[PDB]
Amino acid sequence: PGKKAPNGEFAGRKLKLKRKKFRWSDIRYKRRVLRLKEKSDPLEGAPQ
Amino acid sequence: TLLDPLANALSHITNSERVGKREVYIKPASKLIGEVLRVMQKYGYIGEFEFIDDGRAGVYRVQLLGKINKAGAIKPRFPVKARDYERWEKRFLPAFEFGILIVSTSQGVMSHKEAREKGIGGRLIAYVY
Amino acid sequence: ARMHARKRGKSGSKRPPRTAPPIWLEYTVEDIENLVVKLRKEGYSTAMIGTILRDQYGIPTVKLFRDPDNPNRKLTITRILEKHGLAPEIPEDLMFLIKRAVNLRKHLEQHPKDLHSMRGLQLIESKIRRLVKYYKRKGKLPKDWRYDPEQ
Amino acid sequence: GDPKRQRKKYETPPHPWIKERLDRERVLMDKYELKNKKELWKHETQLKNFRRRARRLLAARGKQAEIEREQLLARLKRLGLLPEDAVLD
Amino acid sequence: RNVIPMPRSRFLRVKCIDCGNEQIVFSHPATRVRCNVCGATLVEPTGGKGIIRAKILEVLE
Amino acid sequence: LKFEIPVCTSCGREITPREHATHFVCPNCGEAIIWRCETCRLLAKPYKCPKCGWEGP
Amino acid sequence: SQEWKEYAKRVLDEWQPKTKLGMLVKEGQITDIHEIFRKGYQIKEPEIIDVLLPEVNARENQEILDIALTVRMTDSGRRVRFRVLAAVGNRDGYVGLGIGHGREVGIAIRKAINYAKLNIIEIKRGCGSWECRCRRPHSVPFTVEGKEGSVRVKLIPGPRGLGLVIGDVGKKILRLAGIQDVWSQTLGETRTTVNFAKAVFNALYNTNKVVVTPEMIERYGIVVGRAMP
Amino acid sequence: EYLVPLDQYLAAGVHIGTQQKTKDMKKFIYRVRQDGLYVLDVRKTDERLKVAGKFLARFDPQSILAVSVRLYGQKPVKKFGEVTGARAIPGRFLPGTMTNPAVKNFFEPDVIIITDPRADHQAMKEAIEIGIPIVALVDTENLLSYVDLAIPTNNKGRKALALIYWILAREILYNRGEISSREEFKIPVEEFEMKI
RNA sequence: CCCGGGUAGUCCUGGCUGUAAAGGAUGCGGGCUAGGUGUCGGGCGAGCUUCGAGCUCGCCCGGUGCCGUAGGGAAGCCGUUAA
RNA sequence: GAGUGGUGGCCACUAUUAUUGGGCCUAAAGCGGCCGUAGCCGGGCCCGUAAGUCCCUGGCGAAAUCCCACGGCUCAACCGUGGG
Ligand SMILES: [Mg+2]
Ligand SMILES: [Mg+2]
Ligand SMILES: [Mg+2]
Ligand SMILES: [Mg+2]
Ligand SMILES: [Mg+2]
Ligand SMILES: [Mg+2]
Ligand SMILES: [Mg+2]
Ligand SMILES: [Mg+2]
Ligand SMILES: [Mg+2]
Ligand SMILES: [Mg+2]
Ligand SMILES: [Mg+2]
Ligand SMILES: [Mg+2]
Ligand SMILES: [Mg+2]
Ligand SMILES: [Mg+2]
Ligand SMILES: [Mg+2]
Ligand SMILES: [Mg+2]
Ligand SMILES: [Mg+2]
Ligand SMILES: [Mg+2]
Ligand SMILES: [Mg+2]
Ligand SMILES: [Zn+2]
Ligand SMILES: [Zn+2]
Ligand SMILES: [Zn+2]
Ligand SMILES: [Zn+2]
Repeated sequence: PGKKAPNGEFAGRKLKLKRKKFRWSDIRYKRRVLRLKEKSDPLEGAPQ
Repeated sequence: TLLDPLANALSHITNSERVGKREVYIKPASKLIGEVLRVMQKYGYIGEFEFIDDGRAGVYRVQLLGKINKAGAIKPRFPVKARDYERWEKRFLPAFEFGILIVSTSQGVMSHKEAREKGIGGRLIAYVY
Repeated sequence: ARMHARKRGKSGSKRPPRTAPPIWLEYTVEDIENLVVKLRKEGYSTAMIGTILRDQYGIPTVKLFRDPDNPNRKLTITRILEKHGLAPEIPEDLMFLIKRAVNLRKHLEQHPKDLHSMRGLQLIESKIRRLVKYYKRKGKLPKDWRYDPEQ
Repeated sequence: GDPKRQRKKYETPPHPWIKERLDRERVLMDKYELKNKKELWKHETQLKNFRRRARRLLAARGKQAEIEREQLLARLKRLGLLPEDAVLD
Repeated sequence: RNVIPMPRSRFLRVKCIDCGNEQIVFSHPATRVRCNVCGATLVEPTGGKGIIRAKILEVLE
Repeated sequence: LKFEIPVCTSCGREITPREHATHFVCPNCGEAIIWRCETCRLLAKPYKCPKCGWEGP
Repeated sequence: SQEWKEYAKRVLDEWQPKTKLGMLVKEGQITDIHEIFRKGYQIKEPEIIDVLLPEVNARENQEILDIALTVRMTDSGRRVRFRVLAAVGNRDGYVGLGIGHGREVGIAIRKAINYAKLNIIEIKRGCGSWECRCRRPHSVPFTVEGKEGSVRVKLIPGPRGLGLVIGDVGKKILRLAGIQDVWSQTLGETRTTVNFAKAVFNALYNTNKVVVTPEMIERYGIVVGRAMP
Repeated sequence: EYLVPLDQYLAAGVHIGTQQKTKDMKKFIYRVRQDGLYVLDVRKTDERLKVAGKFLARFDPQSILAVSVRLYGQKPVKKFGEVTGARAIPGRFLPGTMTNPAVKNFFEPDVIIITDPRADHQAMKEAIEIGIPIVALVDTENLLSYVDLAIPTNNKGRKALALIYWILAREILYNRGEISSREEFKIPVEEFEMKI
């Protein structure tokens, strides 16, 4: 594996896309954004 | 392919000074490399240097003194305003006046201390300490 | 490295740095241009003409004389031929690659199962397309010119 | 967004049960006869604020910075914490 | 040092055995070098340095 | 007053507290003191006396 | 300080040196702690440091960093062994770190304290922080790095009165060397106490490896060894 | 001119190297013969011998140590120690002789002489750790790593080693003043070498 | 599993399928950072020779192996064919 | 300490989302291999331009909220006059 990419000055779009793409591999992020706990909680988000 | 002559020169210098070489040859020369060498010599980081002509781009011959902890190029070349030098110093240097950042301005290539004195900004291109 | 094979051969010419033509060279510019025109009319390629001039007449490259008409530039073989109207219509390396490709296309008609020689054809045509793109950009070829193998 | 909410004026320890810190604070509490820890913590916060202002102004330059520098020195030596010839250091 | 490249080939001033003509030729030819007057062979090409069949007079700088 | 830290004869860098350096009088003249740091000794770097000019290991 | 003078006098008379450096120190040809560094000597007798730096024996100048017990397996059961990690210093400019082993805890502690004296080093102190430019030796004079095992340590100069912003092992080691304020950053597994301690020790040793000019000594207030007011 | 006639140097075989070479020994190599064997320069050997004679004469006589693991070098170092008063260890070097104070023959010298850096690797390794100057005899095959004064010679032959140590002992004696002239030194070269 | 038999298949011609521990378990281009020693292709120099497109030694470029200094690494190990 | 505990949420811890600043031989991870379109990254010198970039100066980005000094409620929390 070579140097981390992209590093160019005018390559912001691809860099933002890369970070957005690999954030979905994070299980904490995916469950909050898709609201997976809310869909199956018998308490419906209540504390009691 | 070759993409950046200035990065090659600085990585070559920092590789050579770690094994105690006394001189180096910078193979693709350019005016920008000459300016960086002049600024480095003014502050005592290198000895004398000279230009040698082949039919190609030319070569630089440099004398080392064992006074460089580290030297490198900055990519990309970030713009910097005349009152923002402190954070780049904290990013690249080890103490509050230890070493120099080398800045390209519309009045020439100079160290960041001279540029801060004149009150102008520019582009960061290298660091040496 | 090599464009497709990624090998790293280094062999080539090692030209000394000189500005003025050597003292022992006695030809003037008129003689050299006469010689170049004569050799071209014998039918040699541009790369071959310089080889003959170096080998037999003792003339290291003609890129040692200033262009008599335009002082801004030095003299080259293609420029000398342009001054007389004998310069090639298509750039030579493109022509050589096209010639190599045509001969290989008739080999592959009688040998359809020669799959290793076919990859060579594909690489040759990739080189041709790179070259035609470069020449279109610089204006050495018309905008309509196209490489079609059936031509 | 949200309207303003009034915030506490003191800071609590990052770990509640550290032996050395407990010993030091007990010594201070007994000597000066304070009612509870938060009282002590209140004063600690004051000190830190002063320090945080001095660290910021040593590294600043311009016209407003000098005004704030002399204001800090004047406020400190009006309270009786510094001699009348003290410097920012 | 060897920072500047220097060629290992030389230009030679030779004398034809038959015609007596004097010429300047290259030491590493890629073609057959022949006399400019009579047409006899002077240097034969090889993989590297060429085989000289004429009398060598001088090695040019 | 303070004390001065010795400096390598070949490279000019200071000697660290626990490195395998060495020092000795000049073999040829015996009037100057040669210091060699660990890196110079490992790499067989030459040295040169400041008084007589005799050089090298 | 007065007690340690007569302690050093007492040790000096009843000591029979076995090495060359010991012979030099016994004869009085070497009189200060700084004269045994930077010339390639070997240090094999613990009495040298006792005579030259008597205050490393004070209870407040020694620290037991950790105690572990490790097992070797045999057909007749498990054989237990103790490992002790310890450090000493003079709280001014000198510090040492050592490991000792033994069949019981007391033997291991004694050997660990003994080896820490043989591994003594001297460091450089100063002030190099952007928001404190006071020229007094209360911190490191510039950013330094060290490593051991998987642990990487970076030490950063801090303002006066800040404290030691580092884990506890680093706190003790830096306190014994005479440093009051620092920031830090780490990578790796810091719960492995031996590697953490060694990494901090290496970072301190590397202050001698940075090239400096005479202007910088004046600017950062750099002091080598004893502060000496 | 020379410490001995060059005929003597060549007759002892001082100039005979081996099949291999190293980059750092090339300042001493003279030429290479047609069968792949390298030859040493004889004038460099003489000059370095004179310098080494001047250098060792300033040390206290009983603080010099000379070692030789090789069998052909054991007799010359023993005779050299007998003449000059230095300690000599021929044969196996016991590990810890210079690093373990509990060993019976513990001894810390001021300068060491190595007959062959490759064969005497234990002694060199221990000498690096106590920070003393190292003087060694080097062949075309050796490295100059951690050598402070090098004397280029054949360090494998019998007569060669005998002659080298004979000359060095005479130089030490003359420089430190125990004989008033080089000629007064009446001890034959044959007394220095191993017989049969 | 071992022994005696045995269909598809393995082979050729024209097509489809697109899979392997398809592993150097190591994506590709460029600059730089000690040495030592084998072997394959080309070139240069010197010495032999039964005159061979032959043999031995040395140097330059490009492939292909081993041991190893600085450095790297959790270690095994890698180390100008870099990890 | 007039408070002190339990449950659920967000930030920190976390360099477990990494521009600053992570990894991919053996631990998760280099497409079975290669050719090439957009995109990103691109050798040396001379002349021009002034789009990016840097400096100076006009018109704007409400009030409240944030930081500092001084003044009014016993001090403070709060509120006023000024500077940011
Ligand atoms: Mg709303
Ligand atoms: Mg058993
Ligand atoms: Mg390690
Ligand atoms: Mg069967
Ligand atoms: Mg396979
Ligand atoms: Mg060959
Ligand atoms: Mg190779
Ligand atoms: Mg290896
Ligand atoms: Mg957590
Ligand atoms: Mg990770
Ligand atoms: Mg693959
Ligand atoms: Mg794979
Ligand atoms: Mg491609
Ligand atoms: Mg460019
Ligand atoms: Mg503009
Ligand atoms: Mg507003
Ligand atoms: Mg009032
Ligand atoms: Mg008030
Ligand atoms: Mg208000
Ligand atoms: Zn003729
Ligand atoms: Zn050195
Ligand atoms: Zn001298
Ligand atoms: Zn300070």
